[PDB]
Amino acid sequence: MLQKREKVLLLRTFQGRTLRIVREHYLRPCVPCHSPLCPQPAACSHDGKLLSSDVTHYVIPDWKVVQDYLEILEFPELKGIIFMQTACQAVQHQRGRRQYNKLRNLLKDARHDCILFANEFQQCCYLPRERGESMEKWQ
Amino acid sequence: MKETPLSNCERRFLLRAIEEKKRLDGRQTYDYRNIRISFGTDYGCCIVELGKTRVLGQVSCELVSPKLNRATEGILFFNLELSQMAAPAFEPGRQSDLLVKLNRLMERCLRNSKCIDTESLCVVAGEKVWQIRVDLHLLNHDGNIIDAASIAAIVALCHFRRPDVSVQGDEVTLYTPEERDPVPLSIHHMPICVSFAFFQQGTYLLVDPNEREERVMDGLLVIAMNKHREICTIQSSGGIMLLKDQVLRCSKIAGVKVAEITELILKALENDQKVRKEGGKFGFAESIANQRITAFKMEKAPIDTSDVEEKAEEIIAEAEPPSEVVSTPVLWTPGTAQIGEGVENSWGDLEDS
RNA sequence: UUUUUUUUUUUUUUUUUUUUUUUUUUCUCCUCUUUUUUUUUUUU
Repeated sequence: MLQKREKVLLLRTFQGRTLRIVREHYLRPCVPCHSPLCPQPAACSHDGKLLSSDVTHYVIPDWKVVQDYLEILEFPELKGIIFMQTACQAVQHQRGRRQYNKLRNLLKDARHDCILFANEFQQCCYLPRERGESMEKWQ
Repeated sequence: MKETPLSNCERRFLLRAIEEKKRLDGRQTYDYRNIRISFGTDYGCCIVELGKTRVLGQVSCELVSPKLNRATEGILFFNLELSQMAAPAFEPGRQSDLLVKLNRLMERCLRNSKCIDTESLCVVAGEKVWQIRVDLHLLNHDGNIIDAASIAAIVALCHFRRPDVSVQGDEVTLYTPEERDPVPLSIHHMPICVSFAFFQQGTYLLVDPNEREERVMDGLLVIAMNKHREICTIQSSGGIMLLKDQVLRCSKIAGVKVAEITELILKALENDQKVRKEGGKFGFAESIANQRITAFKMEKAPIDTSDVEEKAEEIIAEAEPPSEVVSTPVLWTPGTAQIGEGVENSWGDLEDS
């Protein structure tokens, strides 16, 4: 089933000590996509909050459009939003706890069309870094 | 030396008893041997007696600099010890595979439960903070060392009283019991150990076993669980192979027993505080039974210190004065001098060449 | 009117040891509104 991979990290402690901690990562075949046009119900069974198809389109900020412009995306007229987990992780590890709590209340709410996607736990959407890079471009 | 061996008649008799559900000293299955606490005079010192076991607890604090990292807490030593006098076998460096499991049980219980409040033991950060240091000794071994050691550590920590300090601006000051009153500690909960013994492959169990019953058993189960209903450590050990209903039964039993033990401890500490506050006499001395053949008491006595001057004077006067042959020091060459019968020549030279 | 023979529970005991609580992370963070700030006085 799963496919092990690794992730190195460079944590800087308060005393000025950095370290190359290594950690894990487990991919999967079937990440639920929480959509009403998924061409196979059973494999994930969609056990959560589920959209209803009426919209014209679907808009996905890359990471920044939800980092700062978040205050826009609450209006109950906006419909058809899906968040890539990598943006959520960016905002969590970059914007403290207030913005993240607002985002997670947004998600945890049956009033809007917001869902979350496991970009990073799906087996062919994950990509490893390469020679010469940055968080923005990889992102 | 070693300890007396176990015969083959006592084993048969103990197992016939256990099969018949009757114990040596009369107490039924779910019982403890009754307890008896006694407090010293300076704070944080007690003597607990479970049955015929003795443990001595003594707490003591001291002010040090708090390592690097964890700049806003204090450290907490512990040191169990087994006294050569506890039993024949104990030997200062020949019983090194019981000390480890005992220190570990004690430390995991007391330090991982987070009942002592090591938050509020700072004065500055990066600077001097209090370093407490618990100390236990075993005096007489009669089985179940860890229940008694745990009750002892609990009472010793719940009877201590720190020094106390004034901190304002950037300036220190240290008081004393006459300048300022010693201060208590903050204790969240009361983690109290319980032990169970299993007999002939888990078919029977007996609560709180003594030393003969400890040599006719397969394995031991310990369940450390503070008041309310909250378990804090478990450690199966010995030779046992357990089921799943039994751990739960044991947890119930330990619940009951820790309830009763905490009742007792609270009552005893209360009585002790009442005695200390009324204004009566306390201490190890006024605890010795007087209704007993093996105790005797004697109040003070001036003996007669009327004669020592005369005796000393006559003794000094009545003995031979220092003599008066004075010796001479000889000088060979700056750096070395000799005193005594001396040597014939100035120094040796070409003695053999 | 049916003689004679077919061994049995391993030998051994008179070995030295000079340590010591723990142990190893988690980021920056919008404190709302009559004010200067009142003040003697006496009964505790």
